[PDB]
Amino acid sequence: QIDYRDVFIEFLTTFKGNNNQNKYIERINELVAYRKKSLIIEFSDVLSFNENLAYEIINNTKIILPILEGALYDHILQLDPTYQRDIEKVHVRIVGIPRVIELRKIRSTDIGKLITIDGILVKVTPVKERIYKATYKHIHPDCMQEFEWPEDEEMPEVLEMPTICPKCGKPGQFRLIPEKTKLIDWQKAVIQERPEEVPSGQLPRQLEIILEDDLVDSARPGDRVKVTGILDIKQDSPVKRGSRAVFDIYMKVSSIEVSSEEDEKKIKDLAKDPWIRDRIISSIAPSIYGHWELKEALALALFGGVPKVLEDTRIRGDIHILIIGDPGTAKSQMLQFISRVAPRAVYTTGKGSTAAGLTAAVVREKGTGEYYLEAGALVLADGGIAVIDEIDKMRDEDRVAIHEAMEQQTVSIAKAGIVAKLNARAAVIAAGNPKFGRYISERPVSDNINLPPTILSRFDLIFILKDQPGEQDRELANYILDVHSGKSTKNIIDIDTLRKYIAYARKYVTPKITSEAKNLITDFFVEMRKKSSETPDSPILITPRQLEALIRISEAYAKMALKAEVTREDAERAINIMRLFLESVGVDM
Amino acid sequence: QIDYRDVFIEFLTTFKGNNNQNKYIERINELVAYRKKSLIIEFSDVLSFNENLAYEIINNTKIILPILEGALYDHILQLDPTYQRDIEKVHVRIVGIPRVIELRKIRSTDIGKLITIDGILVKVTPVKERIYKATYKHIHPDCMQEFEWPEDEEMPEVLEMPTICPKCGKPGQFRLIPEKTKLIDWQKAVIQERPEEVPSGQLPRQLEIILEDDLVDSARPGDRVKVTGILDIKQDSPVKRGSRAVFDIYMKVSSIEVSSEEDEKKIKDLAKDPWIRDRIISSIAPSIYGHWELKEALALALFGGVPKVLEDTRIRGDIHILIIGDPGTAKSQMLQFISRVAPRAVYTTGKGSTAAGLTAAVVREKGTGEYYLEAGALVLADGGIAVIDEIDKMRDEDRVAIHEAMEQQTVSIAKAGIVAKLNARAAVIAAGNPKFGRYISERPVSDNINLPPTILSRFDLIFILKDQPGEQDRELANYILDVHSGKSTKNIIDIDTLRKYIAYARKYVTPKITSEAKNLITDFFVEMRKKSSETPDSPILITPRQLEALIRISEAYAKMALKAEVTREDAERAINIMRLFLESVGVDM
DNA sequence: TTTTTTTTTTT
Ligand SMILES: [Mg+2]
Ligand SMILES: [Mg+2]
Ligand SMILES: [Zn+2]
Ligand SMILES: [Zn+2]
Repeated sequence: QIDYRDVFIEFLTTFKGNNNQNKYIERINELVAYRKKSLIIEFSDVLSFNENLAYEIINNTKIILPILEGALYDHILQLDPTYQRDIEKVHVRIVGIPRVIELRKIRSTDIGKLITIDGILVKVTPVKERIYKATYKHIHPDCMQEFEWPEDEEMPEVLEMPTICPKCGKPGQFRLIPEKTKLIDWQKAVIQERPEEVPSGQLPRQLEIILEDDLVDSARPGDRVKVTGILDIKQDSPVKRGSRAVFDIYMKVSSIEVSSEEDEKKIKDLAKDPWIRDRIISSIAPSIYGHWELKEALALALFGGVPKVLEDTRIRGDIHILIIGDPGTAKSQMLQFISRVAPRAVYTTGKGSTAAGLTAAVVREKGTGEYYLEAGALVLADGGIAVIDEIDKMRDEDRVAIHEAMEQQTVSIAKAGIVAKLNARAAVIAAGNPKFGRYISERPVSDNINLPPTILSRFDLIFILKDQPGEQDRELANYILDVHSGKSTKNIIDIDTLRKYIAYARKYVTPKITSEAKNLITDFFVEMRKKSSETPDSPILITPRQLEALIRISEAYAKMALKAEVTREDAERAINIMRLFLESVGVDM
Repeated sequence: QIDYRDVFIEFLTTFKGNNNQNKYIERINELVAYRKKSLIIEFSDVLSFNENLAYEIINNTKIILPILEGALYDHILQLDPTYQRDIEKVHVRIVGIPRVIELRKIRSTDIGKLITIDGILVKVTPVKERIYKATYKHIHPDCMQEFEWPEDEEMPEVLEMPTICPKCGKPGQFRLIPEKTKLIDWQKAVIQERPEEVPSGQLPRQLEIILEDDLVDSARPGDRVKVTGILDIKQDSPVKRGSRAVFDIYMKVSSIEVSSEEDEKKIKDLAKDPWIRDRIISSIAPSIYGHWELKEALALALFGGVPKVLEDTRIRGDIHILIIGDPGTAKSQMLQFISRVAPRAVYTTGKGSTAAGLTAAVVREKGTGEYYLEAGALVLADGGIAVIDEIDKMRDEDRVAIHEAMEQQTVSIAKAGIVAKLNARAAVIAAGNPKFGRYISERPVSDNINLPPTILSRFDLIFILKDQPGEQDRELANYILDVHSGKSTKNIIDIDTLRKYIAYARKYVTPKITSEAKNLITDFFVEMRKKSSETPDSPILITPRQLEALIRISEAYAKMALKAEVTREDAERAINIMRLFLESVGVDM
C-alpha cells in the first residue's frame, strides 16, 4: 500500500551502472529526443536498487503498471512540456523476469501471472486496429444522442453493443461512429518452441501472442525471441455455445527481446591479433580433423563480399560454395556447424524440400477464398545463409527454380493472378555426392559430377572431396577416438563469441579495392580463361562470374581482419584459394 | 453409509509392503516434498486390507472419491503446513480394477461404472483449459454485479449462461470475467484396440478419452496404455437437435499406466552370470535354427551404443543392420521377433510405405486450409527401433528420404511455407533380397546387392545369407518339425523378462572406453583401410563411419553385461564380429 | 478453378 511512485523517480534519477555513467537517465533523455513513448528497465537493476519494488511488479503487475506509467508521464512532462499533445500515454516494459516457463509446461496455475517464454517466431499478421472505447448513436427518432458505451472501463476483447440507451433508458438500434472511436494498433503472431526442448517422438507446440501499440512489427519470422506478458484464455465465438466449455490460451506481450558495449571491445581486441584469420579458420568445426581448405572456404561464405547497388543494376555480394565428395567425408557435419554459428541460417535437405517451399508458395485462405504468398526458405534466409544438403538428390525439374535466386537474388512469381518479386539475398552452401556414389578417378569429370553447367557456374568455389585411404588413417583414428573420449581442442574461439564477431563484421565493415589489388586480380583472370580453353570437355566453365568471385573473396578476406580496404595480401590469398578450387576440378595451372 | 476416512488414514499408515516396510508412508512425504499433488493406490492392497472398503471404491466411486480426497488433504496439512496455499486439492487414483472390458464389448450396462481398458494411444491434442466455475457480470445499467454462475455445482460440459440475474432477478446481458474464472487443464486423446484383439476381417475400433489436471501429457502416441475411469455419453453439438437421439461414448480417465524394485533384483541377478552374453543371444528368436551370427548382430542393435552430445555437434549412438538373403531364410521371422521384444519398435514394409509416411507428411487441414505437420514412422520411433522389411522393393528415388535420418538423426522439411526440423534418433534394421531374387555366385557382389554405396556406408553391419543345401538339412528339418510339435527350447530368457532387461540397460548403463580398447580398435581400422585400398572394386567402402561402428559395437557388448567400462575383451568381440561381416561381403582379412 | 502435397484412380 506504500506509495512506490516516489521510489521510481529516485531510482530513475539516481542510479549507478557498471560503467558508472548513470545509464538510466540517458534513456529517458533520448525518450523525449525521438518520442518513442517506451522506456526499458531491467529486473536485475530494479531488484538491486529496491527488493520490495521488484516484487510488487512481479505479482501485482495488473494494478501497479498504470500507476507506475502515470508517474513516469508526469516526470517526463516536467522535464520537457513539449511532450504534451504528441504522446498521450507512455509505456514502460519490464524484462528479465525470473519466472521463465517452458512452452510445453504451461498449466492453469500460470494464468494471470507475468511469465517469460523463449521460442521461435513463425507467423506474423498485418497490423490492424482494435477498439477500446467506442461511440454510439441511438437510432430512435427521439434520441439522436452520442455516448461512449463502456463507461469507466475499456472495451473487452469481445465487442458488445448497448441494449438500453443510457441517454433515454429505452432500447433500440445503435450506430457506431468511427470518427469518435478510440483505436489502438493490433498484431497477432505465433511462437513455436525451440527444437532443443521438444520431447522425444512429439511435434513442436505453438502459442499465440498479441502485440499492441509500439510493439507491432518488432520482429520477423524465423527470429528467436523472448516474450514477457500475461497469459489469458482466448475467446473467438462466445455467442455460439455449442457445448465444449474448453478454451485455448494466448499471451499479451508486454516486452519482446530479439536474440553489449563490452562485446565491442572484445571484438576489437580479437581483430588486433595479426593471426586472427588463422584463429577463425581453426575455430570452424573443431571436431573435424583436417579439411583445412574446406574450413577456409566455409569461413569466407560466413562473412561474404560487399554488395554493389547502382542506378541501373545491382551486383551480388554473397558467396556460394559447392562440395562434392565420397560418403563419410564429414560433409554434413560441417554444414550442421555452419547452421549453428551463423547469425541467421536456414538448414534444408534436397529430398525434403520442394520448389514452392524453397522460394515462395501460393496458398489459398479457405475462409476468405483469396490467394496470397508464403515466404519460402530462401526468402526467410534473406541477409543470412541457406544450407542445402543432398543437392544432387533434388529433381532437376525442381532444382532449376533457384537459378535466378542464386544470381539475381530475387524470386519472381506469376501464378493465380499474383505477380510479385521478392528479395532473396541469401548465400547458398550445398553438398552432394558424385554420380556413382563415390568419385571414379578412371572416368572424366564430365560424367562424375552430373550437374548442368548453368548451376555450376553460379558457385564461386567448387571442391571435390576424395576419400583416399593413406598414411593419415592413424592420425584420423586417434583424433576421432579423442573426440569420443571427451577431449576438446583448446585455444579456439567459442561458438557464442564467434557468432557475435561475424555479426559485427557484416554490419560495420565495407572493404574497398585498391589499385594494386586490381592488377593482381586482372592478371590472374586472364590466365584462368586462357588455361580453360585447353580442355573444353569439362563441365566447369570460366565465365565472367569467376572474375566477380575473386572480388567477393578478396573483400571477404579483408572483412575477417576488419580492414577498411583490400591490400595485395588479401588479393594474394584469394588467388591461392581459387587455385586449390581449380586443381580439385582437374584444372592445373 | 459409514465414513471410511478413519479407515483410509489408518490403512495408509498401517499397511505393510512386501518386506513389511510400510510401502505407503514413504510415498506421502515424496508427494509433500515434490508437491506432486497426486497419489496412487493399488486395489489389491485395499482388498487385502479391508474387503468392505474395496467394494465401496469399486462401486460408489462418484460419492467416495471427494470424501477420501478431503481426508488425505487434512493429513497432509498436519504433516506439513507449508503444503497449504500451494495445492488446494489432491486427487487419489485407484489402479488394478478387476472390472476389465474389451473396447469392442462395451455396452450400455457399463455406462457410469469404473472400468479399465487396454489399448494403443494414437492421437493426442495440445493441452487446453476447461471452465469448471465461471464468474459473470450482469450488463444491465442497474446491476453491475459479479457472481459465480453455477451455484454449489461444477460447470457442466455444456457452457450454460444464466438467464435471470440472481442478484437482481432480471434478465439482460452477462459478461464473463476471465480473471475470477476457475480453470482446469484438459486434454483429449484417442485409444485403439490391440491388433491381437480385433476380430477377423474388421478394422480396429477407437475410443475417445479425456485427461485432466496432472494426467495431461502422460504418454506419447504409439504407446500401450491401461486407462481406468468412468464411461459417459458425449454431447458435442447440442445447439440444433436434428433428431438423432443417438450419442457416442467417451471415457473420463482417472488413472493411466504405460506398458518394479523386484524386477531390478531379477535383472541384476541375471548380469552376475559370466555367460550372460551367450545366454542373451540364445534367447533371440528361439524358434529359428542356426544363424548364430545374425542373432548376435541383432542383439547388439537392441542395446545400441552411447550417443555423444558436444557443445558444437552430436554423434550417432544407434546401430544399423542390413540383411540380404535368399527367400525363405527366416529374415522376416527374425525381424518380427525384434518388434515383440524391443521396448519400443515400429514395423514397416518397403512396398507399403512412402517417403512422406516414413519421415514426415505435410497435410492441408480441411477446416482451415492451413498446412501442418504429421509425424512419420521414424519420428514416432525416436528412442526406439525402426524395422524396414523388403527395403530393396522401395523406389530408389523414394528410399533416399531416409539418408539424413539415418546418420544425422534429423528430419528436415521445407514445403508449403513450413520449415521445421525433427529428431529421428532411431535404429534401423532392414532386410531384402538380392537383385535376382536369389544370390548368383557367378556374378560379382556389386550387381548382386544392387544398392548405392551411400546407403551401404550408413549400415554398421551387413550380412549376406546364402541358402545352400547340404548335410545340415536333416538338422534343420528336425528342428522345424519339433517346433510344430509343440516342443520348446529351454534355458532361455522369456520375452517379458528380456524386454525389461534391455530397457534397464539402455537407461542406466553408460560404458566408457579404456586405453587398452583404444589401441586395439585403432590398429584394426588402419588394417581395414589398407586392405580396402588393395581391392578398389568391392561395393563396400571403409569410410570413417566404420571406425565409429567399432566404438558403438564395443559399447553395446559392455552394456549387454551392465559393465561401466569397455575392457579389452569387449574390443576383441567387436573386432571379431566385424571380421565376419567383412567376410560375408567377400572382403578377406 | 487454382496451387499445393499427398495417395489414389484416371486421365
Ligand atoms: Mg551427409
Ligand atoms: Mg520376408
Ligand atoms: Zn436513447
Ligand atoms: Zn442483475
